[PDB]
Amino acid sequence: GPLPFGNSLLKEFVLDPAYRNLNHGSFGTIPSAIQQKLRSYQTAAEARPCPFLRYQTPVLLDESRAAVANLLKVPVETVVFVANATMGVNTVLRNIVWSADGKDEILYFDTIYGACGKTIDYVIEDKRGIVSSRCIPLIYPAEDDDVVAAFRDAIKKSREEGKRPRLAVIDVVSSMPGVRFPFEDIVKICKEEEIISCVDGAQGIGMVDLKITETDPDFLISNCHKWLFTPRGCAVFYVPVRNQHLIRSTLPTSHGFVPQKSAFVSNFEFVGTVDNSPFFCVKDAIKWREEVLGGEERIMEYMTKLAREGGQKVAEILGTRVLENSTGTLIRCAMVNIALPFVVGEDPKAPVKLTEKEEKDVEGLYEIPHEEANMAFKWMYNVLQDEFNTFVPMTFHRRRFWARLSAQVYLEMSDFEWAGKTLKELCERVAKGEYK
Amino acid sequence: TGPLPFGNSLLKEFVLDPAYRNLNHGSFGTIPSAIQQKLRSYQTAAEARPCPFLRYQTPVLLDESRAAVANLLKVPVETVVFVANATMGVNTVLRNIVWSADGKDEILYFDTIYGACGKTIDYVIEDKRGIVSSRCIPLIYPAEDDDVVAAFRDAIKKSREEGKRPRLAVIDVVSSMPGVRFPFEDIVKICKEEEIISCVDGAQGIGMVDLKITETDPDFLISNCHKWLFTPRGCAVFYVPVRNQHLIRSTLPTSHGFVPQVPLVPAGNKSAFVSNFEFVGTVDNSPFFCVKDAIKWREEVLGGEERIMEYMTKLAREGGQKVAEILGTRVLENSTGTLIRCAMVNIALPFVVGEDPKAPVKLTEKEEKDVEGLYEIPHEEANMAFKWMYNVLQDEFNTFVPMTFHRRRFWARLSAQVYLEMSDFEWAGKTLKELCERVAKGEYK
Repeated sequence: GPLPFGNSLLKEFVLDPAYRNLNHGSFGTIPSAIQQKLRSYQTAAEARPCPFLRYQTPVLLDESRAAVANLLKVPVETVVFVANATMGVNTVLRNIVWSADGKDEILYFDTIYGACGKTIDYVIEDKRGIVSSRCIPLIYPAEDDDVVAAFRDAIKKSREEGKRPRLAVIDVVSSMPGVRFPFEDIVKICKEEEIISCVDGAQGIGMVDLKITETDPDFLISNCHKWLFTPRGCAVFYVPVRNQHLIRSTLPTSHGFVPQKSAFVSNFEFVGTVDNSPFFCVKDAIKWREEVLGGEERIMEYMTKLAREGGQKVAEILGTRVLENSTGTLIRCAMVNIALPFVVGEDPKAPVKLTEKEEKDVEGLYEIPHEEANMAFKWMYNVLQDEFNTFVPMTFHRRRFWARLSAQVYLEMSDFEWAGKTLKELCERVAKGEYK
Repeated sequence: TGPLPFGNSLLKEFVLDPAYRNLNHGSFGTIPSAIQQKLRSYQTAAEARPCPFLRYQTPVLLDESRAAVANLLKVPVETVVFVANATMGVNTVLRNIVWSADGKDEILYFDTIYGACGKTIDYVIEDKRGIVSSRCIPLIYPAEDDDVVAAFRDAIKKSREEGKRPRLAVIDVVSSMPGVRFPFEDIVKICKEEEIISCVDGAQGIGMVDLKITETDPDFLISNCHKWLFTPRGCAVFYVPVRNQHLIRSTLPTSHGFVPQVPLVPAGNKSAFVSNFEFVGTVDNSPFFCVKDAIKWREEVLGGEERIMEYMTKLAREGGQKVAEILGTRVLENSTGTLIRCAMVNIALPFVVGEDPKAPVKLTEKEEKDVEGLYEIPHEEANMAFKWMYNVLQDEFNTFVPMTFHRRRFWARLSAQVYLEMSDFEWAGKTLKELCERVAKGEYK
């Protein structure tokens, strides 16, 4: 029968017992059963290299493609595997052929993952200005209607400057801070305005319902290794058949390229010699999650729930607040952001006006000078690793640090109490100027 | 205390299926048992403390592998980084180059180029929309070194006669199919004299032949550690001299290290170029970490690179010559004896393909003479017998031998290694002879 969740599930994983994984959403981890699968695939790869790697790779790729396509409730013809979410997003932006008039614009939000945003910057440089970008700023906690309105106005203004909004990079769950993004509304608007919806769902599969067929996005990428208990280096690349021809070359270009089972799927099977063992394990992690655990719906339910209550406890212990909007839609995933009980001094080169609510929430709190903000940032990262044997990423947003905690099926309420008491002591020592 | 002897006694150090005979190490390579344990040891550390290890020990272990591989190559440590594979590195070069605005730049390559690399040229032409073109140089094998150099000089000179500008050249160290040593020293020197970017595909390189990087001083060099350096699959070393590192604007894929054009405080640290390759998307970097362990294992246990390379190249010639003797044919070699300057050999199979009048090949007299009396296969059935030989070699004989179809002849490519010996090539001759006798009897059908 399926196992109970919580710390008893640590028996099934291979984490250091002295280390506490409060940041699963960054690199993920795999249970013992999947680690043994991974090494089994490598053993077979080294036993008979050419026979296995040439002819058993496509069989094992298809078995993982079928298992993950059925998880997403999409046709198996629309899914392939790539190294990671960065590789997949690069595969989209590097393949798009932009309009000859040079009016195309890429729309994105300032919460974009750094590597993705820097991919937009390079693509613009590589294409020699045939395409430009429009950065949409977001203030968190962000109401869902305000995000939509910020997207519609960026579309409107882009046309008023004689530009053509061509493609938008849309998050399912954003990275920093870790919040559920209203991607359903943004992709729908991309349809209405004929904008390519490039959905960065790296924080996606295994954690939240992606609603692929319902949302019908032009492209979707999601990290199996983040929240599907898949070995590191595995992202699922979703492309509907209508758009597969736009992916002219894989990344990198390999034997499957055609100069001017479908050809799109066959192209991704061999893209240079790699260890494909993470890809092969996808089918095993899905079956492991369904047989050993209660299944996808039971897993996601526990994590998002633990994320709301765990963060709320951390907020109580710290005397602050979780990051959430009025509709309670930011914490619709396994990650939650809690403000730290201090404030950073204003930066003279880029002063940030605070709303009345934000400035009210910081009085009585210790203030760090802005010149020491980066110094305090490093000190907190080092201390959490060396003295507390954990890691907590922190988003610097509007003169405040928001700690991101990741719930998991092997965590429980006591873990978020420890995180609350840990961060509390950490911030008390920051208040005493221990970072110097 | 001495280094371990070579041959089948060395198989106990590897993890090959004892029933499987690996005559094709040059395609995917393999690793000794000790290195596979290192790979899994790095995996365990990654899952024990993911964030502390993957963020802060990754650059440390990369730096140890970079220093270890730089000393083997005898290059400055700042000129080497690690990328996923050879198909990743050549792409990194061809996609970062900024082509002349006038549209006269063209890329010159030989028709023995690796298939993925050739199509990488085709796509970059398509992606960059005709502002760069390509010029393919056909090669006839066995090719004399002077003739290769001659065709390169003729294509450069010709190139300019159509108002084009030869800008970059893709140059092999050891070509894939057929597996032969290429005169890259001459071609790279000619690229400097003619001001052409030398992009050296040395995937068949490190661990097998002396790359002579400092002597060659190429513009870009790439080589697969997982092919001939006993490194786990998914590892190629990317060599760029500091003078050319600014030309690599973005890694593949683009990641946090990319700096947009249009202040600093670098201090005296790792260069931006080297830092850029440390995090280019989340991957299992365990193969990269094992580079220092593989190089050390080869030095301590096997006696070093020179002893390893010298045995494999000697076994290639003599082993290949016995396969040719058993088959009654020949090895692929020119008058200069420089093709078999590696651990791979090509031996012609004792039959000939019927001529295809779609692309009829005009053979020399030495091809007329050497095919006289041999059983001829009709050209309809060349591909049919090609696939049938592959399946039988795997299903009946439990091995794999890749074959180049070149000028109405098949050349089986064999790979020598430290765990193989003379008896293995005798088995290859016996197997290939039994295989070709059954092809003459038309068993493929």
